[PDB]
Amino acid sequence: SSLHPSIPCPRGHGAQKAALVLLSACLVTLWGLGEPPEHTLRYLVLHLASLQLGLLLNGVCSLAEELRHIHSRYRGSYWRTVRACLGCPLRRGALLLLSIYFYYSLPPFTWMLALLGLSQALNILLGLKGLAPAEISAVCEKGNFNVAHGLAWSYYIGYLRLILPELQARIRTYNQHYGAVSQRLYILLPLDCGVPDNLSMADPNIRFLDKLPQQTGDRAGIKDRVYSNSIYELLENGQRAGTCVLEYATPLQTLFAMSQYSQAGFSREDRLEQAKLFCRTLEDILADAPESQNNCRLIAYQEPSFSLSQEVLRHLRQ
Amino acid sequence: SSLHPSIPCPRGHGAQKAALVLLSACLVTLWGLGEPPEHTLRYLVLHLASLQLGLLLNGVCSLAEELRHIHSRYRGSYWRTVRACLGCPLRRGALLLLSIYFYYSLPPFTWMLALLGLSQALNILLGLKGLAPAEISAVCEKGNFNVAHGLAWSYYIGYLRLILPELQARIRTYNQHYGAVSQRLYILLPLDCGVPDNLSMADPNIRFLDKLPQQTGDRAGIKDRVYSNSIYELLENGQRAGTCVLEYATPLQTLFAMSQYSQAGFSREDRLEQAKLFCRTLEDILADAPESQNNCRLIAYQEPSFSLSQEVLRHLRQ
Amino acid sequence: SSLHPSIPCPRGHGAQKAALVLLSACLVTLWGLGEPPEHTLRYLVLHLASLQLGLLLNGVCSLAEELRHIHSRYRGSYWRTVRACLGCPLRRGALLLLSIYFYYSLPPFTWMLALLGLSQALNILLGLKGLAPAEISAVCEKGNFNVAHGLAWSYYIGYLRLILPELQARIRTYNQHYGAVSQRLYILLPLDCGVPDNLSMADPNIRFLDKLPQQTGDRAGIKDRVYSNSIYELLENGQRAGTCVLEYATPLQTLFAMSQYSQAGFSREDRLEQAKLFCRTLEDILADAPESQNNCRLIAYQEPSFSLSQEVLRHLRQ
Amino acid sequence: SSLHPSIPCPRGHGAQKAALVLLSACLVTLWGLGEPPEHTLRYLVLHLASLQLGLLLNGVCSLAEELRHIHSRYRGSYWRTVRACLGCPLRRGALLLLSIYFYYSLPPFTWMLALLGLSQALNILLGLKGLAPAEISAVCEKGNFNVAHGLAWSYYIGYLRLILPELQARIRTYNQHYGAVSQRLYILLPLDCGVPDNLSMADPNIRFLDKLPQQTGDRAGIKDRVYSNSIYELLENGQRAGTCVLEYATPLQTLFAMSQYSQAGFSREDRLEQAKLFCRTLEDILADAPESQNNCRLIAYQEPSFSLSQEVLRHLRQ
Ligand SMILES: CCCCCCCC/C=C\CCCCCCCC(=O)OC[C@H](COP(=O)(O)O[C@@H]1[C@H](O)[C@H](OP(=O)(O)O)[C@@H](O)[C@H](OP(=O)(O)O)[C@H]1O)OC(=O)CCCCCCC/C=C\CCCCCCCC
Ligand SMILES: CCCCCCCC/C=C\CCCCCCCC(=O)OC[C@H](COP(=O)(O)O[C@@H]1[C@H](O)[C@H](OP(=O)(O)O)[C@@H](O)[C@H](OP(=O)(O)O)[C@H]1O)OC(=O)CCCCCCC/C=C\CCCCCCCC
Ligand SMILES: Nc1nc(=O)c2ncn([C@@H]3O[C@@H]4COP(=O)(O)O[C@H]5[C@@H](O)[C@H](n6cnc7c(N)ncnc76)O[C@@H]5COP(=O)(O)O[C@@H]3[C@@H]4O)c2[nH]1
Ligand SMILES: Nc1nc(=O)c2ncn([C@@H]3O[C@@H]4COP(=O)(O)O[C@H]5[C@@H](O)[C@H](n6cnc7c(N)ncnc76)O[C@@H]5COP(=O)(O)O[C@@H]3[C@@H]4O)c2[nH]1
Ligand SMILES: CC(C)CCC[C@@H](C)[C@H]1CC[C@H]2[C@@H]3CC=C4C[C@@H](OC(=O)CCC(=O)O)CC[C@]4(C)[C@H]3CC[C@]12C
Ligand SMILES: CC(C)CCC[C@@H](C)[C@H]1CC[C@H]2[C@@H]3CC=C4C[C@@H](OC(=O)CCC(=O)O)CC[C@]4(C)[C@H]3CC[C@]12C
Ligand SMILES: COc1cc(C(=O)O)ccc1NCc1ccc(C2(C(C)(C)C)OCC(C)(C)CO2)cc1
Ligand SMILES: COc1cc(C(=O)O)ccc1NCc1ccc(C2(C(C)(C)C)OCC(C)(C)CO2)cc1
Repeated sequence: SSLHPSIPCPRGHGAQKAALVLLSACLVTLWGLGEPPEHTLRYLVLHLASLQLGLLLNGVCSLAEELRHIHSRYRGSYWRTVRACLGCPLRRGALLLLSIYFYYSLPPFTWMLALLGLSQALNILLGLKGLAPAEISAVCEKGNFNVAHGLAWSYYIGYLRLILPELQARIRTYNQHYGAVSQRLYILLPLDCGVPDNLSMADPNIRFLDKLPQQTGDRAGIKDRVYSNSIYELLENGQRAGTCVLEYATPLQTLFAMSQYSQAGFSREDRLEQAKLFCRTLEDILADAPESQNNCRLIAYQEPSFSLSQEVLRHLRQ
Repeated sequence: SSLHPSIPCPRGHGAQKAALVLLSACLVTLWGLGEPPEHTLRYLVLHLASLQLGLLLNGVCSLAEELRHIHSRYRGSYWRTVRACLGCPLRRGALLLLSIYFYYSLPPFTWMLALLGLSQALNILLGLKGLAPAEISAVCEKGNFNVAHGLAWSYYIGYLRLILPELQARIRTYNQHYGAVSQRLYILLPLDCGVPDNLSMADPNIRFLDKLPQQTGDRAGIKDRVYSNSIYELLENGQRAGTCVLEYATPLQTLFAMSQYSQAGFSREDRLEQAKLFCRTLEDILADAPESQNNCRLIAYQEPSFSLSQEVLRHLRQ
Repeated sequence: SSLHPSIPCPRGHGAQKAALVLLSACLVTLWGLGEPPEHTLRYLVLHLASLQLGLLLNGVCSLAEELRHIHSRYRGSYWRTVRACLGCPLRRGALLLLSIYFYYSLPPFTWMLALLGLSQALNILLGLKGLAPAEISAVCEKGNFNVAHGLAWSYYIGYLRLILPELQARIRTYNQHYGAVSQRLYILLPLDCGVPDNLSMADPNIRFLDKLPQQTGDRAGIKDRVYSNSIYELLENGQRAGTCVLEYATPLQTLFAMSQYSQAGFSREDRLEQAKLFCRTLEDILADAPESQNNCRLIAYQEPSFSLSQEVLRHLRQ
Repeated sequence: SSLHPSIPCPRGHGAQKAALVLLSACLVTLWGLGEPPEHTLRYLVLHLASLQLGLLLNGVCSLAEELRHIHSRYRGSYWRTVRACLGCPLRRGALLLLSIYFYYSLPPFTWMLALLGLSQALNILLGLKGLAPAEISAVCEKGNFNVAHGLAWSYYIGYLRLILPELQARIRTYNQHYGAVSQRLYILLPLDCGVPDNLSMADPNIRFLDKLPQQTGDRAGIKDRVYSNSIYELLENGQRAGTCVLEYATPLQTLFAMSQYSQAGFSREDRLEQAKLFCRTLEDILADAPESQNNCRLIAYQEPSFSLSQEVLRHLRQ
């Protein structure tokens, strides 16, 4: 993650290592207590059986609702709703049968089932089924259940994938008729999601020079949809120090606008997290993208002091 | 919903009602079993205490990993990492104190703790904590952890919010300078996400007529970014029956492309679900949007024969 | 409430009457059970003592926080913080002393205090101190803890109190030089808080004619602050049917804007409730206001079908 | 805070920490009292059951009144009225079922129910359910049930959001057409709410210099509504030391007037608290407002001698 240190790296296997350490410590503790391994095995199996029964009860409770979306969300099939509510029915049934066998056999069952159902219903009604923020974040990053993922893939598929391949040609054509601009598209990634319309307001050293040859193409029923890129001059000590195609990442603006609107259910901490996730996902996409043949550079910064023109000049000279 | 029957409606309280029924049934069962209610209370409290201890152990395991992201996700505060892993530390600490006071004092604590830690470690190591698809979907829709949410908000914020307010003026200008175009933007929402770049390549009856005057505005460091719309003619039995500003929703293309790129981690079924969610979110946004003063229409359709021209004509003649 | 039937009337004494009925029924039930009145009195006094002790504990818990705002919110006085946390200290102390005396005397106390403290701490930590929506609404309306109250009083104090007294003069001056406008200012109160800028868009029968003589006045450091009122023509059957000074209530727009922004913590149901409360409060203000000498009329409507021009014409002719 | 030390900061978790300390102390006390923990659990559960029954009775009493507003506040749905009076009916019903199962079955239910109903009726009839001032303030600030909140959002939405973006242009125009006015709007926030209409009547050193070009725009059915600002000169020891666009915050006047009108139900202490809350809310709004690109300053002051001119000059020379 060379963009900015504030970008979090993907979660690793620290939880599994801590779980292994905990398992070893618990085995050592059980050994020290002197309790026989048979009692430990029996009670552990009973605990796992109770967990499976709770899973079944919660799955039935969730099925009560999911059967209302059977046609809209599950193609009108009960089997798919069951599979979504409680995982694979075969595995769940096997585990439930084993639980019943090893509970009724190993040193009442209807009372235990009633108690577990009462506890599960209490958790459901009191809203105790909530998941911790870290668990939610891990699940979303694993399954890519993030707005930033879609925003990055739309920025690449919709704009970069169609602009980077035909950027050096435009820059050349511009140079032949004029200008000493670089041969890359520079994208600004403010982690604060500011994204002003005119760069001069962000830093008066950014001075617009002129446009590149517009790129026209049919897009989703829009005839001759136009892509335009502006050439900007970076000044140092009052004179010209650079000239480049510079632009802000548009999706970040959307993120900022999603935090303002209440209907979006989007907060400012969520805004920062999703901005950093967008930057990381975009960096990941461009690395394995044949379109980005070194034709683009990403500049991510966290506004503390500094100068945006200085950032661009440092990324240009170096 | 109104866009299409296949659009799922937001989840309700069916699970809570099922939980209440289950709680009543369990209470009746315990009443009929003739067991001491005080024993029932003791064992329910013990079960909840065991759940709290398991939560603590899993939170420690997750903290072992989150502490590696203390400076990138939590701004260097150990309090924030603990809060993310264990929820509100005050509430969890109080629950742990109660669980210890009651388990260590009601009719060995260390052995139970070791067994619970062993079970939690086994669940973590073997990956048994995975949420069911329905639970993940409910969590994502409650917290809006979905790509479609961001895509819809980007479409409204970046395109519609700037186009619709200044749409009637362009239509009037074109009508004075040129046929009888319907004064509304008709947005096509193919749920299959099969968005061709040319409508005439989808259904021959739809034919490109002309283009509205371009709308230019500054956007995120790009000077005079141009938005263009296209007026099409609807050939009913070979004769122009109506004209409208027609276009597909661009974000759906991304959903189709994300389902084609492996690095996106996006499935076809996930693509369809996110398309339906995008349509629902866009409808909700435009319902409360002051910009949509009857300035746009959403046309959601699913191809089972089917003719897009008939859909557009039906939504026009209305 | 002649404005609109949807405007809720102020809460009455239904709760007190229901409480009296409940008290009578409970006395009848106690009489039927045959239990002696002395036991009832003793246990009722003990229950009230427990309630007082819980109040004291919650007050101490709240004091732990309020002492942090002693200087900012309580003028640096501990007595005021105590008075705010637990009401009048004299009454609270007397009730606590009576509780102690009638608990230790009437057929352990430290154990009971420990149990009550545990319960109060559990309620505080688990967030069980929440108040029901109806109770919150009643408390806010009693104490006028509503945004609509302030908005109505600002609309009256800031605009109407300075405009209505000098409205007939402006209308006269306008008529002498021209126009057959009425002699009152008509204010639109959409309960949906739509409030478009141009009335013609709301209903094309509303046609602006010309302005009234602007009213200038120094206001909070603004020299020659200007108040302008627009004259509008109401058409019926294509011809002129009325002419009046017509305008929307500006605060409603703010309410609508408060529901859009997430930082406002304002929902759409809150928007409707506060719009109706604003209308009721404004109606109450004008009735007892010498400034409103029949110089203004309020038109509140709920957009279902109907015509705003028809509403204004009906309020004019009748 | 930064505007003024007297501005209270938002309430934190001090009450929860105090509750946790109290819970620990009560657990230690019960441990030292040598009482059966099972008895402690039984009696705690009984106390919570009694609280739930009291909640049910009070909810019935409040429902008796709310059913009169079923069509004006709850759209004719008895479910909504019940939900408002009793919270989530499913959760409350489950809690009631548990309370009945445990009170009627643990070591007479009807007599306790009658006693609890009698106590609740006595509390309702005698008005003993009044929340303490600190609790009411915390609830109002958590739910933003305050007039100052609406006043601040109206000030930002109606005036600043439309003035600041188009403020530098007017200042530049005046500078070209006329002295060296500071390029920022300086807003005075007198916490005493003593807002005179003329600054020169407050401190002679502040003297009216000129007016900026008027800014006209359509607003809620009013054509060409004009916003005007005034440039003042700051006479330090009789010589112009600085110039700025200065003005009081108009809403504070309303707060002063509301404290003068009896029908407003607004007190002087409430006025001061709401003024401080208004300043805090305005600061928070402008912190995250993209319009405030260093285009305004908030000057909050309290008169203990004191000179406004010195305050303005100090905030200018900075
Ligand atoms: C001495 C001890 C005494 C004990 C005291 C006992 C009684 C005390 C109190 C209260 C009793 C409540 C009476 C209910 C009357 C409603 C009848 C009706 O008629 O209601 C029925 C209603 C049909 O309506 P509907 O057709 O409109 O369906 C709507 C749909 O549900 C919504 O779904 P969702 O809310 O988003 O999940 C959707 O959203 C909405 O649509 P939209 O959003 O557009 O409005 C509509 O479709 O539901 C049902 O049939 C299902 C209910 C049947 C199962 C019951 C749930 C579990 C509860 C209790 C059973 C266990 C027993 C324990 C009871 C605990 C109490 C202590
Ligand atoms: C076999 C059984 C074993 C049992 C297991 C026991 C241990 C298990 C687990 C965890 C132990 C936690 C270690 C805490 C380390 C923090 C030290 C520190 O150093 O923390 C101290 C910290 C000072 O910091 P600070 O100067 O920054 O003050 C901030 C202020 O509080 C914020 O106020 P607020 O949050 O809006 O309320 C404000 O907002 C913020 O400002 P800003 O917002 O700008 O950031 C700052 O001013 O607070 C304090 O001194 C007060 C804390 C002292 C009283 C303790 C609260 C009650 C808790 C426990 C006592 C009962 C015992 C039961 C424990 C239950 C556990 C089972
Ligand atoms: N039908 C249609 N005609 C248009 O002119 C248009 N312009 C934008 N959009 C769509 O609105 C949404 C908002 O775009 P945003 O700028 O926030 O992200 C955009 C933006 O960051 C970038 N991008 C796309 N087109 C341009 C462009 N012409 N110029 C600069 N950047 C662009 O790549 C992202 C995805 O664009 P599309 O995925 O093809 O559809 C967009 C998008 O879904 C349009 N849709
Ligand atoms: N300093 C200053 N100069 C101005 O030109 C100005 N214009 C508005 N405001 C303040 O912004 C806020 C928003 O006003 P809103 O229109 O939403 O409610 C306004 C509006 O409904 C009505 N009103 C006040 N002035 C006018 C006016 N000139 N024209 C029409 N309606 C007006 O009465 C309400 C209270 O106004 P003020 O309480 O005097 O201060 C306002 C207000 O605090 C101004 N403040
Ligand atoms: C863990 C549980 C079982 C017991 C914890 C009890 C206390 C020790 C807690 C309760 C309130 C906590 C405080 C609440 C809020 C803050 C502010 C927080 O802010 C910062 O200074 C850093 C924040 C950041 O960098 O984002 C630092 C931790 C602190 C002092 C916390 C420290 C620990 C406290 C005192
Ligand atoms: C009261 C407690 C103790 C038990 C209640 C259990 C059920 C009978 C509840 C749970 C969910 C409830 C439903 C949830 C939502 C709705 C939608 C609601 O919407 C409307 O049709 C009217 C809404 C309006 O007019 O605003 C009408 C009530 C109803 C059917 C409710 C009826 C009663 C239900 C089934
Ligand atoms: C919203 O409040 C909750 C939040 C959370 C969470 O944050 O996970 C969990 C549970 C919550 N409330 C339900 C509940 C709380 C406490 C108890 C209790 C008693 C106090 C009955 C004596 O039983 C035993 C115990 C040791 C487990 C804890 O104490 C039972 C049930
Ligand atoms: C979100 O959790 C809560 C919500 C609310 C609310 O909304 O009013 C209140 C309480 C909530 N949790 C705390 C809690 C404590 C105890 C019980 C319980 C047992 C489940 C012990 C068996 O004992 C006392 C009881 C019989 C009265 C009900 O059951 C339940 C819950």
